[PDB]
Amino acid sequence: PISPIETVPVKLKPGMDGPKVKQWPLTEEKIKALVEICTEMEKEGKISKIGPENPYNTPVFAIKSTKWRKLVDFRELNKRTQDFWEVQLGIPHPAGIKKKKSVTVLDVGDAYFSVPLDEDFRKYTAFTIPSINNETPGIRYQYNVLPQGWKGSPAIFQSSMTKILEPFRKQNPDIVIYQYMDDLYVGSDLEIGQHRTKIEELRQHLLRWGLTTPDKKHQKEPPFLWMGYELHPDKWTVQPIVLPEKDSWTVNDIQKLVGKLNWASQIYPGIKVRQLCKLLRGTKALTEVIPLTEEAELELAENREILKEPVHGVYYDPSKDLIAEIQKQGQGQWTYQIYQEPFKNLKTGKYARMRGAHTNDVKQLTEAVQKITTESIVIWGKTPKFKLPIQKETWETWWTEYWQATWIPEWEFVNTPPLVKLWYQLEKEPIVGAETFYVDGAANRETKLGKAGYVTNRGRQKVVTLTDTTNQKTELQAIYLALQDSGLEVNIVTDSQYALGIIQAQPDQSESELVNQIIEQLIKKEKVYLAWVPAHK
Amino acid sequence: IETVPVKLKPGMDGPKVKQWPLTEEKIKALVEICTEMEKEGKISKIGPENPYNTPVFAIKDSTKWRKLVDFRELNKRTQDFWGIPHPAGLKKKKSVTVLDVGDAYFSVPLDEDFRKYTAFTIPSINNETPGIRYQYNVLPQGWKGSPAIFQSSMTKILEPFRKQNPDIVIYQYMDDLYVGSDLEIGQHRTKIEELRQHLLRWGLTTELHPDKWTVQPIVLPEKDSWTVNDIQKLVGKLNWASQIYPGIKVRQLCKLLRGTKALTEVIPLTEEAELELAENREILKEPVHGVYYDPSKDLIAEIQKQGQGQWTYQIYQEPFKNLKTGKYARMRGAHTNDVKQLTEAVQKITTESIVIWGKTPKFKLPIQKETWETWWTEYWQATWIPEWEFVNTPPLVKLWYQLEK
Ligand SMILES: CCC(=O)NS(=O)(=O)c1ccc(NC(=O)COc2ccc(Cl)cc2C(=O)c2cc(Cl)cc(C#N)c2)c(C)c1
Repeated sequence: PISPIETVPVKLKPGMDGPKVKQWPLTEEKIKALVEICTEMEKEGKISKIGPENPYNTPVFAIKSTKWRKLVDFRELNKRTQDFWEVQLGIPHPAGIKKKKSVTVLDVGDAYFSVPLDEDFRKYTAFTIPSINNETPGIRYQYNVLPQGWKGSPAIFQSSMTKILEPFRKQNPDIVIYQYMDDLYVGSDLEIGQHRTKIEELRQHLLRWGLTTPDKKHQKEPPFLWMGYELHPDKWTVQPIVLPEKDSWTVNDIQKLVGKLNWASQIYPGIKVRQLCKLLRGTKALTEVIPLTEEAELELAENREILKEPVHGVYYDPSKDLIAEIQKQGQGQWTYQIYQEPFKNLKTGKYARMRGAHTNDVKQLTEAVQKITTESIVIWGKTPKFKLPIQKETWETWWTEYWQATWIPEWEFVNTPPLVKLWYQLEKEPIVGAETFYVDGAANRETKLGKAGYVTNRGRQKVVTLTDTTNQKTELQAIYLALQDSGLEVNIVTDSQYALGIIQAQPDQSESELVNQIIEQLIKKEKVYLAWVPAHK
Repeated sequence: IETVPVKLKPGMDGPKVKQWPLTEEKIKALVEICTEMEKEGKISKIGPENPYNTPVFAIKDSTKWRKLVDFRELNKRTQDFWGIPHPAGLKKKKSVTVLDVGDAYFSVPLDEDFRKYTAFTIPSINNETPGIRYQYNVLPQGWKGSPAIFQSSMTKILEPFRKQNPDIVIYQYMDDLYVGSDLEIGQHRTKIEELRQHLLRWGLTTELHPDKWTVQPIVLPEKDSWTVNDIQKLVGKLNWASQIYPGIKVRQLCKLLRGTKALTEVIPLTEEAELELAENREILKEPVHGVYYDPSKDLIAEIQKQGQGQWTYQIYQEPFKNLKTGKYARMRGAHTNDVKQLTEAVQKITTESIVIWGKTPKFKLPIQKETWETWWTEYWQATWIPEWEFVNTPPLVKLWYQLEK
């Protein structure tokens, strides 16, 4: 049952020594039950009774099958053990799996215990079974195999598994074998009887190296319930999500509900959480009870219906095109679907409102395209052909003259409104015939009062005093007044370094209420020229 | 041969850089290349007890693929070996050619104790499978420790061609060889084959003109008539240039901006303004005095996107004290790809720093980290990789440099 597998040389961190924590005394029941277990493990050759020598020790507990089960707390040993190669944390996504005629899932039962431990490291895992009467030595043992709960086990087991499969893979190039934790998902396009024959081959090749396994009956059958999905042979779906139903909701209830709903937004279209989120305002405690408003009730009622919709996915065919289409659902919010053929989605998603100090729709679209691209390369090792809701000229007009390097892989236009456009464009030259506003702003950053105003060539002037304001705000408010009091065409002279920023970027969305006001006003004008000039005399 | 012990710098641990995702085609090429190297004993597979890692990727020329390892982190953590100096002549030559000699390294064993630090990972698609781990048994390409440890062997193999050609100069950096002469193109090129065939004789391989890299002059605009707007824009740039040249004045021009005149109105330049504009032009005819290169300082390279495919840049150590400045233009077939143009500029500029000072500068790139990291490899071709950071170009610096001649 143990394996002929070579052991992996393991070491303790630089400097420190093995653990030496004392054994937490236990009742006579829990002891006798441990003796039972540890005696059987000695039979299997998993642990070895030791003596005096070993200075180290780790606590052993007893928990409850309705019987007793051994538990060893390696927290300490672990923090003294070397670092291993990170076990992968990426989970395959069904949208990137290739459909197979047959699939057999095999889980390596007693994974860990079935692999030998580095002989030079065993002494560090010594533990002691107490005794009813104290003062009596107690049973001493150490591990001959990968301990369950020890820092190195997952990595060492995975590595072993990999080494054992390399030969089989080389002999069966057409067969695909997924490795995930201690689970193998095996698939082929062979005829069912052949497949079943090759599987039994694999099973016996594993048994050969000590890894036991599930045969045909004591197993798992499709659809497979894996990581929240339901995989069928012709497609996949997501396990239905259930939203509780109560007459009394606490703050915690609302936060969990909001979370599940937020997640469900990737898959389902019209999921909304606005009115439900409004419920958290000024909350004083997790257990606090917040009555639901009408809106929140309607919102919730509407979401329950949406979640009862049959959303299904399809698997990947490496012979057809990979295509992604994007939509602007709202300012800063995008939805996308990646597919191979019309209406058969491989996957869908949604990027929440990416707000900030200032950007423009064309920019955000760019970032959505890059996130989807990084995502596509991970899933399918390939970049999709994009279908973007933006005129080729808008793109060419933006990127052409943007101060930042930017790019979109091979794409195509698709007139599926609303389209992404440039909301306004500063003139490249002063406007002949349009009034010229000379604006300035300054204020006591200490008193937070101060003022900003303008004076034009046509004689128009004004000044406003601002209570509780700032420097950049007076500059900006200055520009704001000019835009407000001027006609459909204007020239504006400012010494503000910030406006200079607006010239180089020309944003359309922002955190600042002021900038927003300015943007609204800039979009209104038919022509606007903004000029910057050094400040001092 | 034998292996010379090698250590990291005091208190430094080994690199643990995450491997970025790769396209199916690059993975297949890397699997092919690595299965071959493994067969020849250059690299071996490794166990989970090795936690280190350096990222790897695949670049081109036409048919086959070349493997590129980014040992930038390992290099920093790698001890110092104070390689050869820097021939002040190489930069003064007339024509230099670059040769890839990374193959030379595969013949020398790497100290077994150091091997683990060179671990790398070939990723899989969709997480279907754990990566394929390897480490080097021999001097790897791209690690600063290789050229150094092979120095004694390289001098020994270059001596004959060197004694033969007292004039020509050879300078080594990483995996490349920079050879320069004053000869005639024809004799130059054919004189390279002579060297290559000599290298071929051991195992190594199977146009730059330094006398043109000259700091560029900033020329001010010239106009028949000057509008208020015209004068404001001229005054803004001069105001900035003053940070470089203190003698620039704007009092006279600025006096022409009193009042509240329409931006389009024409203003007559007084005689004073005339002179002031002339003194400033005179000052600008030459690079500012006093700039010299300091070897105890980092070299810095900044780039601004001018538009229409043009890219300006400056190399310096201290602000406003440029060692070199230039303009790189978009070339045939990039008319829709900023990324490809920036990568071409970085390499071209990094190459220049190597020839002149024997080191690579630290770059300030006007692009977003995500955009850069997702595509820079698609167009890289150097055996080396410079250091870099992402910035937000100030509107003025840009405006002033597009004023170049
Ligand atoms: C009644 C007909 C029938 O069900 N036929 S079948 O042999 O059972 C069969 C054949 C293929 C498939 N699946 C596919 O075509 C596409 O899926 C796959 C394609 C190749 C491989 Cl190796 C596994 C799967 C999985 O279904 C799978 C993947 C992962 Cl990461 C975990 C689990 C997990 N856990 C299962 C299924 C679900 C069942």
